[PDB]
Amino acid sequence: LEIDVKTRILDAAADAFMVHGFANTTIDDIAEQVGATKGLIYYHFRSKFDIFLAVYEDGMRRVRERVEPHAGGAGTGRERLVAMSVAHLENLMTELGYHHVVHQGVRYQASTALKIRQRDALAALNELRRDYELMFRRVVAEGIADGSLRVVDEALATRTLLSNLNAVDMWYRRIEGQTLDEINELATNVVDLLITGMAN
Amino acid sequence: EIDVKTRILDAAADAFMVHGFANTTIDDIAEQVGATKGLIYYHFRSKFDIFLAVYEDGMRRVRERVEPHAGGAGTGRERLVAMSVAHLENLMTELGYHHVVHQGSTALKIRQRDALAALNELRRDYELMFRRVVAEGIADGSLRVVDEALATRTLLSNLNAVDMWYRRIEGQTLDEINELATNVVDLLITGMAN
Repeated sequence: LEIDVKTRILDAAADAFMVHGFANTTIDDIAEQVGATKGLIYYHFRSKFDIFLAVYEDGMRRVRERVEPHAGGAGTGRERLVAMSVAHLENLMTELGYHHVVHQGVRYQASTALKIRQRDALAALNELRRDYELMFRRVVAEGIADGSLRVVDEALATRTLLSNLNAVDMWYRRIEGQTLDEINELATNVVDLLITGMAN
Repeated sequence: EIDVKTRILDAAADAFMVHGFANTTIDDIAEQVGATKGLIYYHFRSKFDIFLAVYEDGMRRVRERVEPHAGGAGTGRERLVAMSVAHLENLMTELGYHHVVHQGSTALKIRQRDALAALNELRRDYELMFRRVVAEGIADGSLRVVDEALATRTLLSNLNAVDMWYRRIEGQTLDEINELATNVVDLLITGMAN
């Protein structure tokens, strides 16, 4: 279809919003990375910003589907959280472009020079932000009640967990370029350190 | 302790963090510093070279804070948590400088980059000071037999990550921050699941 020609734009922007950043990237930069005119780019997206919201949209959606299915597993909460976290990681190791461009907005928060339709849309994705972290909070108390899990502040570890989770995109920047199997091994081992602990 | 160079450094580190480095300029720096337009330029070559100063200044600060906590006569688990607590208190109280120590496309000169290489060594050594502690920590049986490079790496970025949900929370007293960084450490190293 033409979903073929739009995703190329959003993949390109996802990988161009990263090295340069939004404020330091223009439509043309996308046009050059994609090898396409600047007219059709504006044909599919009415704004230099609207494009970013779409890569945002896809970034959650893509993760939104991938990690949700582990909302029920074989073990207690501990065993539920490990697999879903492993997904979130391997996801972000190949979805990397779309995932840097879902937490970037914090750098554009204060200025917030924006249209009034984009204010509603972006916030609509902000309250949708809360959904994903709540999903990760829920699988926690399932193991805490079972005792197979340690116990710590539920308003802290979720912040600490998601943060420790996405903290790895500030060290995988010059590490990309391997097999998706080799990404899964790390996604497993790292969730081990963050979950099963580094002490005895 | 009103000092001119340092106040220029904080105004920069502040703007450098919240305002994008790209979209935070010397003029942008001037408005929050209350200094003359060319005053900044008197001691600092260019926007970048302030970054060198601010990076270097707040970089060696954290190292002084945490080093005393690597030379204790204890185990890997308890000293590493000790150092990581100082890491977080540095981060929570020095958030502008601390984020800018790993915040670096522009037309850069070799000399301003040579210092950047010098800075990067400091960053690679503070972290290695964290790697050595874990090396004993699993050599002494108080820590899981976990891959060394990754465990030190994960913890370190785990501490540097407490900034992005903390930049909108920083108003509390040091009594709170010391009581906070400790919990932020426990599930960082101890983990969970019994």
